[PDB]
Amino acid sequence: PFSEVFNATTFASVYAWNRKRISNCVADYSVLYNSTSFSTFQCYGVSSTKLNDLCFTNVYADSFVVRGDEVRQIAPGQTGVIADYNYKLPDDFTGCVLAWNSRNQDASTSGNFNYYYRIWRSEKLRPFERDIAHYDYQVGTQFKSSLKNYGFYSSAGDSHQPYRVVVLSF
Amino acid sequence: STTEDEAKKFLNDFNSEAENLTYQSSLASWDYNTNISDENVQKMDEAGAKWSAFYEEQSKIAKNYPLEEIQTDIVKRQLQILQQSGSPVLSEDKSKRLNSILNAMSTIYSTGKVCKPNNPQECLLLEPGLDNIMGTSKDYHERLWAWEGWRAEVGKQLRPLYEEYVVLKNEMARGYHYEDYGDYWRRDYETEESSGPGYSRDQLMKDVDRIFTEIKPLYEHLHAYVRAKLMDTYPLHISPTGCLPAHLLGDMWGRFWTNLYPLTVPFGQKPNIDVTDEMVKQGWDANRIFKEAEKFFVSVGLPNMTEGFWNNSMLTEPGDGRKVVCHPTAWDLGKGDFRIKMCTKVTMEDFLTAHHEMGHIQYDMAYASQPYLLRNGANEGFHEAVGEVMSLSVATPKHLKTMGLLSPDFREDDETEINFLLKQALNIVGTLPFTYMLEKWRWMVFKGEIPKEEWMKKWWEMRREIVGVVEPVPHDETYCDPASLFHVANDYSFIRYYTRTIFEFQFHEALCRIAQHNGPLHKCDISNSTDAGKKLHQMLSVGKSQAWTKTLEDIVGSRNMDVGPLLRYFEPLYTWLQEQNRKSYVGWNTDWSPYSDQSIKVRISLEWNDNEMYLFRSSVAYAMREYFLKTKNQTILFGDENVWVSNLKPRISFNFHVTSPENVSDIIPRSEVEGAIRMSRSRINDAFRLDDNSLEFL
Ligand SMILES: *[C@@H]1O[C@H](CO)[C@@H](O[C@@H]2O[C@H](CO)[C@@H](O[C@@H]3O[C@H](CO[C@H]4O[C@H](CO)[C@@H](O)[C@H](O)[C@@H]4O)[C@@H](O)[C@H](O[C@H]4O[C@H](CO)[C@@H](O)[C@H](O)[C@@H]4O[C@H]4O[C@H](CO)[C@@H](O)[C@H](O)[C@@H]4O)[C@@H]3O)[C@H](O)[C@H]2NC(C)=O)[C@H](O)[C@H]1NC(C)=O
Ligand SMILES: *[C@@H]1O[C@H](CO)[C@@H](O[C@@H]2O[C@H](CO)[C@@H](O)[C@H](O)[C@H]2NC(C)=O)[C@H](O)[C@H]1NC(C)=O
Ligand SMILES: *[C@@H]1O[C@H](CO)[C@@H](O[C@@H]2O[C@H](CO)[C@@H](O)[C@H](O)[C@H]2NC(C)=O)[C@H](O)[C@H]1NC(C)=O
Ligand SMILES: *[C@@H]1O[C@H](CO)[C@@H](O[C@@H]2O[C@H](CO)[C@@H](O)[C@H](O)[C@H]2NC(C)=O)[C@H](O)[C@H]1NC(C)=O
Ligand SMILES: *[C@@H]1O[C@H](CO)[C@@H](O)[C@H](O)[C@H]1NC(C)=O
Ligand SMILES: *[C@@H]1O[C@H](CO)[C@@H](O)[C@H](O)[C@H]1NC(C)=O
Repeated sequence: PFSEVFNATTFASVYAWNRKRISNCVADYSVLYNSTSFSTFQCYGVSSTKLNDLCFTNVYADSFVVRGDEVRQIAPGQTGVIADYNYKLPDDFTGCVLAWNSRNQDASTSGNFNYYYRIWRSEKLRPFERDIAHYDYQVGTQFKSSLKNYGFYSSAGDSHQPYRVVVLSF
Repeated sequence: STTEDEAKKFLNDFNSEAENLTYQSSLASWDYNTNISDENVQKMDEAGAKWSAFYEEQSKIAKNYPLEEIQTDIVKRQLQILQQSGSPVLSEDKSKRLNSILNAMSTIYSTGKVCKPNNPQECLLLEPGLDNIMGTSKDYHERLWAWEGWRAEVGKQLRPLYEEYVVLKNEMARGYHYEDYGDYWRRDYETEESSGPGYSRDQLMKDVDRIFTEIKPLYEHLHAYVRAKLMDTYPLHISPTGCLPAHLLGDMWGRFWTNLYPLTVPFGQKPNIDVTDEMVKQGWDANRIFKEAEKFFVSVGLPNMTEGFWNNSMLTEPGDGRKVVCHPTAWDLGKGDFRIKMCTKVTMEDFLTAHHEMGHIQYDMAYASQPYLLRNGANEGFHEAVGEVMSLSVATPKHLKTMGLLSPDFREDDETEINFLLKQALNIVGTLPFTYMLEKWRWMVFKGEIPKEEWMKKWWEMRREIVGVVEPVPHDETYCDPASLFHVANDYSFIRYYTRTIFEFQFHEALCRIAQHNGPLHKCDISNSTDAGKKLHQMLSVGKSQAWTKTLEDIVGSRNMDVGPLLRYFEPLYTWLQEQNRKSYVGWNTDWSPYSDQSIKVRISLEWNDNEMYLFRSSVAYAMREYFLKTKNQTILFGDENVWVSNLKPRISFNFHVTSPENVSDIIPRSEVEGAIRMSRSRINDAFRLDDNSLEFL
């Protein structure tokens, strides 16, 4: 709910996201409600209306630039490359997920290849754990990196456009 | 671990590295096609080189996964697509020779010229020059010059290139574990359904034979009507019983009969539909045309055009100094990028072409959710079938009336529907025997059922028997008449145009049944039909994830190709043609030719190879020269190329006739040639050391 989480110039990749711990009391949530710039504001465990008066011990905010068609994978309870090998949410989730398009900042005409995702892991990720280790994996008869970079072009559809996703955790 | 997991990992990595290269290649191709320059050729060449090298390499790894140990259908289909096409087993010199042969054939087709007999400096290319004559001229002799100069100055160049091309392509297809190149072309329609046996590659041949048998009577009646109308124009050139000459069919090859419409129109006093003036009025531009197409597709429930479609597509010719390719194409660039490149004029043809290309784009965004290998049509006919059935629904006069382009005072009588159905049939029914016969000839050329010494003989036998079209000039093995077509000289399969029409009219009948249409099928509009659009979107959503038989059964209720919807569409035209062809002869004989009545039959009675045939042609030319000098006091330089030989038995008999120099349409009368033979019989019979009894000269 802070300004520096949602207005950061550089956002983290999905495989190595940025978690920010918030323990203040300045949380009005009216900007998030009435911004009308969020493509996804659906969340679970709370009604998203009694959020202003309720208090919590700590608030954890994440940040990734996943593609448009894997914003739905940030929900709990389904598969997908982001949901399995990247950021994974537990079945009992008591936070909120916010996402918006970032074609003007994270896409270019020649392509923006600065954002990476993990294509394969040895085992599925447990909820709320992160791995940054650069390793190669085996396909066919060749060894190649497990981190593939997103191809973010300006002349691409909404499913292939960058989306800055901020996930609150209470 | 298990091979399914390894195949899934390989396919995931291939997709992740493949949308990248496909999108980069598509962007380079778009930058060339909307901005033609030498700088943009190299970028496309580089991007295509990277994509092709990646594809052949990944097919080489893809061959390492055995298909018999995969249970998931999607992985099976993706690996089948990857393993079917890749790097051939051909050696580097043979592959270089094949590439050089293909480039030579394309260059000969694109740069061949035909020069006038009177003006050697007036040489005409095919696309602006000879196509205009073949589509617009009503002169028998000019059309004969254009038809005979082509296939002689171009097809004779393409004959040895095609002879080497057949061998090289058959070797390449045998390297892919196929019987020949025809089997490799028929691999598109092969499926493995879960329930029962699937579609085979021989089943395609059996099905197209059955479909042609079913369409034979309607084509026979249309042929009889066109012959009766083409007897008025060109009198004393068409037999009432025989085949139609190949150079009077509206184009160079007789592929479409649409240019015969001014000659074969019923009820010429009735004006046809032409709303082009109504869009010159009311301020219509290209944007209005494409917005109306988008409105039509929204009316059935299909999605809107994307925001990037309206920004990135080239809907008009650029006002600045940018050279573009003015061919209407719908582009699926990848990563959700759909564009249309077309130079839209304010015309009805451009309106219907916009609806066609928007149907292509709708198919693309429907199957965009599939994996990259499966993002195509169900077979090669489905895309064009969807485009033509959208164009069929849009072009109805009721749709134009509710669009405002047609005045409410316009009344649809029975005469206007006959004109519309005949104009449709000259493009739809007239092209089906030609397509079937050309694909049949190519299939038995690749299979080996036609030997190399019978190519033209079998070509003009099946042209007479199947299409009902006779050649105006006899053609020996020096000619290559199929190679004079674009698709044959540029290595393009042709059966997609055959299957497109059948699938298109099947889809039309299904969607008009769903839309609760009660009238005749040619007056059907699927606008505002959310059920028809729902069924169509269920069809288009599965691109190649399942068999095309299952998709066809899902949309039309039948697993097989059925031409019954096509015959039901043209039923009023069939009834009218049956009523008109009561005083005419329906059908044709394969014996009449334009040169048949004036030819003299020569019997050989006894080493008569091609050299003795050249000597005989020279003797006949000398006798012609002597007769014309000593009888009519005229000098005419008859040559061996002016003596045409037909019905050549290897050593038994043949027929010959003489044509004039500088005029291939001027066949010398048979009495004059007989008098020339009887005038100079001594030299002709002394050139081969024989008497007059052995050469009968009947
Ligand atoms: C779609 O197509 C595009 C085409 O551009 C392609 O983008 C390119 O991706 C590759 C692969 O990720 C990028 O190359 C990597 O880039 C950085 C360094 O790049 C800097 O310099 C280049 C100048 O060329 C700049 O463009 C760029 O912005 C950066 O400033 C490194 O992360 C990578 O090096 C690692 O990988 C190499 C692979 O062999 C190793 O040789 C190398 O040593 C590095 O690996 C090691 O790194 C650490 C070393 O200590 C270690 O911890 C690790 O374990 C490991 O051993 C690499 O060079 C390239 O820049 C992109 N090109 C652009 C942006 O123009 C996309 O990849 C492609 N997408 C898909 C999905 O196929
Ligand atoms: C059409 O293509 C030409 C090249 O043939 C483009 O001109 C290039 O523009 C880039 C970007 O400014 C320059 O770096 C190049 O040097 C230019 N090349 C040449 C040969 O001048 C041109 O921009 C293209 N036009 C459009 C509208 O895209
Ligand atoms: C069915 O589609 C037709 C066009 O094919 C629409 O008909 C016209 O729509 C406009 C705009 O709403 C009206 O002003 C006209 O009166 C309609 N009729 C005619 C004869 O032009 C129609 O709107 C569509 N149906 C629905 C329910 O939207
Ligand atoms: C080439 O020969 C044809 C056929 O002899 C000429 O065309 C006409 O032929 C008819 C009979 O078929 C004659 O009655 C006409 O006199 C011929 N000429 C014309 C001008 O109609 C044709 O003229 C000859 N020449 C060319 C250049 O095609
Ligand atoms: C399609 O676009 C038009 C014009 O913007 C809009 O009115 C309509 O609601 C859109 N349809 C759908 C199904 O989104
Ligand atoms: C399309 O172009 C308009 C007008 O320039 C612009 O406002 C809009 O953002 C563009 N849409 C895209 C790039 O998706």
